[PDB]
Amino acid sequence: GPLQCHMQAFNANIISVDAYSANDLSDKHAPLGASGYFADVTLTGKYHQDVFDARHWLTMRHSGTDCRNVKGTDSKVCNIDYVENQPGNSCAQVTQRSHLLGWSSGKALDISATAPNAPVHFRASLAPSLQTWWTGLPNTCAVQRYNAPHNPYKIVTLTASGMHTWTKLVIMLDAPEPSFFKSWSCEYNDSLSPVVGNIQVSEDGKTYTLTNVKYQPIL
Repeated sequence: GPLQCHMQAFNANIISVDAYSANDLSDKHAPLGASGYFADVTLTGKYHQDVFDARHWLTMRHSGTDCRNVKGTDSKVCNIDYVENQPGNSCAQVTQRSHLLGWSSGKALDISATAPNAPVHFRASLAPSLQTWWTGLPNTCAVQRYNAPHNPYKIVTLTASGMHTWTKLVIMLDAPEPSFFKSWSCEYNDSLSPVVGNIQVSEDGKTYTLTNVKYQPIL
């Protein structure tokens, strides 16, 4: 399968994640209707070799194709009226899966091949009073809330099926954990390998910031 890498908090909980996903998954030379690569930033409560085996997961997925070619976006592409279907388009969508509550596809944002080349900004943020997670793409229509899980999110997983860069990842904890820095580990596929441009930590030890997380082919 695709490459999955994760960092894991043990006593602290993850309370916020922003991810900036580079626009590099689509192919402007492909025929209409073809798919490209995809990349996810996923939150879970327990460790899993394949994060999507988890009984409950919340993912922020970037797909290298028009949303019309992504199954489960029907009637959920909130900017469908403004983006003509075109080769080189991309799609951004939040999805929560739960073995108890079901498969809940969030709103999807279509991205034009003619739009300025810029990273896609995903955010998932806990509202502790509301006991819900704000999710989606800030300053766009593709936004919704999800109820917090019984087991709070403690693991963030980055998955990609091909070469991809997350230009920026900001993870925030409800309490400091120095071990979070070194919890980085992958389920390797001997096909892609990771490299991180830079990792920083805030003064209070709450906010970890990764710069230029790149999955690239080994051979």
